[PDB]
This record gives sequence, structure tokens and C-alpha cells, in this order.
Amino acid sequence: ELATYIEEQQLVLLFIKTENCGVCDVMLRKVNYVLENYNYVEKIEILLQDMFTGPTVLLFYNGKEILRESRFISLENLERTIQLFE
Repeated sequence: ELATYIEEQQLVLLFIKTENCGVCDVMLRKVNYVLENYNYVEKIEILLQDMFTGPTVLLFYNGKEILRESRFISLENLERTIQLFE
């Protein structure tokens, strides 16, 4: 909340996951893969405690939430959306 202002570094993607979650790990690999091709996206990972599994990806542009996907994650949607910022 204090470098959430430095979290206005253009296009940024939150990957949110939980401590015991098999898919999360796979999907993170999958997301990372896409992000190979797009240097101008910044990833932040948040690992929540177990105690909601996820994963959840949020995409923010200049702070505005532009995309939210969850549980099963259209890498197509993610990519095309990112692309709108070529």
C-alpha cells in the first residue's frame, strides 16, 4: 500500500496463489511462459496462506484492473490482452 504507488509502473500482472495448490504451480509455469515474450509486463506473485485456492491473475494498467481470470486461466485472453499494449 506504500509502494502500490511504485505499483503504477505501467503494465503489471498479479499472480495469486495458495500454499497447497497443484494447479497454481503449473499455471504459473504457463503464465511465465507467455511472459517470456513481453518484457514490459511486471510480475508480482502473492502467496497466501492456506486456512480460496486460486490461482488468480490480475492485470493492471496504470493501476486500473484490466483483466481478472481465475481457477482456469485463458492464456489466450491473457496474451491478447497484453498485446493490446504492444
